[PDB]
Amino acid sequence: LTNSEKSRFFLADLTGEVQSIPNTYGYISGLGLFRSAPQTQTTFLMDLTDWD
Amino acid sequence: ISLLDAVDRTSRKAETSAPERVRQISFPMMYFKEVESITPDEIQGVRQPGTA
Repeated sequence: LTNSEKSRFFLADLTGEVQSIPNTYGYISGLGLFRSAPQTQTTFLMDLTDWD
Repeated sequence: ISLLDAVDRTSRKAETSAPERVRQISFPMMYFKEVESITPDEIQGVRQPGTA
């Protein structure tokens, strides 16, 4: 199947491949808590009001 | 109401009951008043919070 470890005139089969994908976490972006508010300017203001 | 007291038969004595008691009362009640005014100087030039 494939050329041998230390000679080009001998064969040795390649039996597949193994991969190691890193660990990615979620469960915070999974919950629909943060609603997206797209805007146009580089900064935004907000008004605070209250009474008693 | 009260309990009867035993009396002898030959001496034909008895008991009596007190009459009713009726009275009268009256009630005064509280009065609440609240006043608010709208003046154009609180509307002219002022900006609605939350609006640009």
